[PDB]
This record gives sequence, structure tokens and C-alpha cells, in this order.
Amino acid sequence: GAMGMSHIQIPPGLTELLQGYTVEVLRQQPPDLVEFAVEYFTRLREARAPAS
Amino acid sequence: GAMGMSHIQIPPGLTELLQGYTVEVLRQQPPDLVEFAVEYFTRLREARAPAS
Amino acid sequence: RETAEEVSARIVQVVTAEAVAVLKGEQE
Repeated sequence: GAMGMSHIQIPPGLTELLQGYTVEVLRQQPPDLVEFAVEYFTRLREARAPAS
Repeated sequence: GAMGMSHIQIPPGLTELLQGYTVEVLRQQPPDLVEFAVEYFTRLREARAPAS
Repeated sequence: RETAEEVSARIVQVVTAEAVAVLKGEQE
């Protein structure tokens, strides 16, 4: 972020999760980040689609 | 050994394009991480065209 | 004053760059 938090940075949760998952793409499958992510997140939706 | 250093080469543009999509989808007001992430990386995928 | 566009860009940028730095163990 920028020094002096007057210039607000918006981290609505997805941002930190996104970073974690972007590390997942980078660490697990460096050449193709997206194919891994797509499979991982489709698997995510598959395994856990929000049920209330 | 002589080689073996994990030289994680991340292709630039991954971030840039999924950034365009992140800001756009955030503007779309995404529901949950599952659908958010699926479409997000899917948008890169849609732009790259895995099928033709 | 800051925008989603630029922060989101920063966030994805720093994670890829820094996680790349993690490959060497920059995190120490």
C-alpha cells in the first residue's frame, strides 16, 4: 500500500484470499496459473457450494 | 545440484488481466468466493481460449 | 484517494513478485 493511510486501500477479504490463492497458482503450477486455479475453484464450488 | 533451483517463472499479464477482471467483477458486486473466483480465472481462460 | 483498480493491481503484483521472492527465501 501507500505510506500514510489517507489513500485508502480496499481489501474486502477477497484480496487477501486472492493473494493466498495466487501463491497457490504460483507454487503449485508456475507455467499455467489459471488452469490450476480454474480447476481448484471449480472443485471448490463443486465441493462446497454455499448451502444454508 | 547443478540445477535444481526452483525458478518460479510467472508469466506477467496473468495479474494484469485478472486485475482487469477483479476490478470489474468487484464492480459487479460478487456474491461469494466460490463464484467470484470461478468466473475470475475463467475470464482469463475465456480470453486465452482453451477451446476453439 | 485511491481506487480499486490500482490497489487490486498492487495486490496481485506484490503477491506474484513477493511470492517469487519467496522462491529464493527473500522472506528472511
